[PDB]
Amino acid sequence: SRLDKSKVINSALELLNEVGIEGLTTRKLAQKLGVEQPTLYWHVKNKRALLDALAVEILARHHDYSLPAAGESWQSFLRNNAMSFRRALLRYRDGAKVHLGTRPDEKQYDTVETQLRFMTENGFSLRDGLYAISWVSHFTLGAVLEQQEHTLPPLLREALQIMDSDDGEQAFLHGLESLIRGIEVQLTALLQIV
Amino acid sequence: SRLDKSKVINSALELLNEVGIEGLTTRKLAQKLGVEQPTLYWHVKNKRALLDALAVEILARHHDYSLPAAGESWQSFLRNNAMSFRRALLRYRDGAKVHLGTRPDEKQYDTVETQLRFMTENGFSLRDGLYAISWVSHFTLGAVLEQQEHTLPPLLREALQIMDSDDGEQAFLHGLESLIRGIEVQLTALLQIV
Ligand SMILES: [Cl-]
Ligand SMILES: [Cl-]
Repeated sequence: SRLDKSKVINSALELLNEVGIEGLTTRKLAQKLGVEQPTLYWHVKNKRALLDALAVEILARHHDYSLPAAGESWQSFLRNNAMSFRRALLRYRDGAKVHLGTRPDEKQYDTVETQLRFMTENGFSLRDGLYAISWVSHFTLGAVLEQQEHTLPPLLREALQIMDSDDGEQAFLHGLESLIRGIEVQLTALLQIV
Repeated sequence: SRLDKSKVINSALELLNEVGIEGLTTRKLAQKLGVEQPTLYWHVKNKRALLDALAVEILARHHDYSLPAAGESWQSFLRNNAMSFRRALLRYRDGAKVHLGTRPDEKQYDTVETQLRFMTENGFSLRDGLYAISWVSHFTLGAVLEQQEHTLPPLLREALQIMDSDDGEQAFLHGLESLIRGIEVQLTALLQIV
């Protein structure tokens, strides 16, 4: 049963959705592919290897806003990128955990390099351009991991009603906007005292 | 060998540091406590139960800045709280993952209720006071999970030198300051167009 790299990964992504990050094993993947374990091992040595491949493909398939447009503002870049990252992570079960668990890839540095060039051309130091992107990343990952994880007193109750209703999109977008404005302030200040 | 709730949890925290969140099992905890598995089961029914207990204790022991001081500014509250949360999570291996994986506790709502009362007294709606605290939380969790997880092109290189050197404290504190300023802007705007 076809053991092309593409086909292994695809069967693995399907499996990820059935069983989650814990449950997913090479033993279960071979059963799925209709193939003996030593035959799969020839192709995929371990779970670590499999997960790395998965982490790269999820972004390859869904993370479509990774490079800025022509003449785009840094603010809009960071907003579109984070929106894109977020939906790429929400696409598969435990998707955020798959991303957390893997060292970055030899395309992810090339794309991040254009991203960081873009930031330095817009007034960001380099450490600062790196930080700004890290922070948006951290914020988005944290927001997704709590959304993907989770399926008394009066005030907590009373503000619940937007905890449910919306999936987390409004809360996420409000906070992303807050974070980008804060990074603006620091940037434009240069520094007089801010 | 003493099976007090306190003593079980403490042995579990030690074990958490040895084996991490995956490795930790009830079977391994019983071996540690010098006790047969059915004897442990009387006290702790499953891993889910154990992890819940651990998640609450880590914050009970280390999260010391969970309530504002007398006359404290909302900004300073959010900054001290997040600093405190962060160090509480960095204290045990996979500490951030233990927190992610558990529904909140019947003290965590009472303390969050005072926190949210505090925010509404400082001009925050309620949904907004809740969001502000959620976002700081998300940012801190994301920052910690990437620090606890992780133990080519020219610009990426050249800004690495503060990736190492510091542990993540400077980056974290710069971004927390950015995020709080952004939340200020939105708050003080009320809204004229911001
Ligand atoms: Cl075939
Ligand atoms: Cl004893």
